[PDB]
Amino acid sequence: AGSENIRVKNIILSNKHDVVKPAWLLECFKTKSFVPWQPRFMIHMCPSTKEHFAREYDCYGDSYFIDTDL
Amino acid sequence: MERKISRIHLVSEPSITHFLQVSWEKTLESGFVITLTDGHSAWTGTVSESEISQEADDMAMEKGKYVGELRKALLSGAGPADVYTFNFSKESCYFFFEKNLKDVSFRLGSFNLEKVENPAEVIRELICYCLDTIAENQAKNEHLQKENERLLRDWNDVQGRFEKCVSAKEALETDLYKRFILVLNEKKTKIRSLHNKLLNA
Amino acid sequence: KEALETDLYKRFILVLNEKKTKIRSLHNKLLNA
Repeated sequence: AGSENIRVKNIILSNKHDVVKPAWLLECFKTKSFVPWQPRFMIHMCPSTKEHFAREYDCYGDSYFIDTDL
Repeated sequence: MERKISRIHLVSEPSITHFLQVSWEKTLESGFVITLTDGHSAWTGTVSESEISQEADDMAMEKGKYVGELRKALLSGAGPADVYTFNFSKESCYFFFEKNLKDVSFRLGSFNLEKVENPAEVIRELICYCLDTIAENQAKNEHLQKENERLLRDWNDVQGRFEKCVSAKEALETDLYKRFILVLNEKKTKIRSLHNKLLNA
Repeated sequence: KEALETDLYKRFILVLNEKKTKIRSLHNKLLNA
């Protein structure tokens, strides 16, 4: 879901599915491979994804171990 | 005591131009003293509130309009609206001014002046007043020009300062962001080093 | 300029504080194991 429509608000308030920006999809079709999920594209995190990323990335999109650019 | 001078071309002697000086204390409505000069002889007269009221009543029109027309005619403030003609009998001191239009003449105002024994005093007074006004106007003009030059210099300086500010605005952010990147990279290096050391156990 | 500076510095201090908490928490486990 790209636009935050009423359906997107309802699904994100559900707290059972993770929303991913369309941009990631575009990247997936440019490298001809599967791009690992990163906070830059996610709009929401499921409880499992939240737990996984708690020790891997900040509450924001900042990086933990890999360096960051402009 | 506010006075104003004006030039008039009498119908009797159009070639020679005369000077009329009208002075009033608070406003032209309360009354005014008129002095007519030509360089050889001078005449003096006064108009009080009663005379102006009589003129307005005889003319049968609003007092404000009469005052405005009289001020315009005497002070030479008229533009192309109309042409005012002034007559003055030197042997009777019966001055009067009217306005001409479409071959129609209406007696606007009339006064009975009085000759002065010595015109030298009044001529000297008028010339001294004119010279003092000229000097004061020159002084004010010079001071205002100096102030304007100062203001222009200040405007140039502030414009240059604004240009410097806008130029440095983006450089500030660029330096801030690159410094942020450096510090974050150092902290991430430290974090990964500690993580490796901890997992070594 | 002042508004931009304060906003950027608030974001900076927030991020740095989060990183400081992370480093402190990670170091705390060294003594335990």
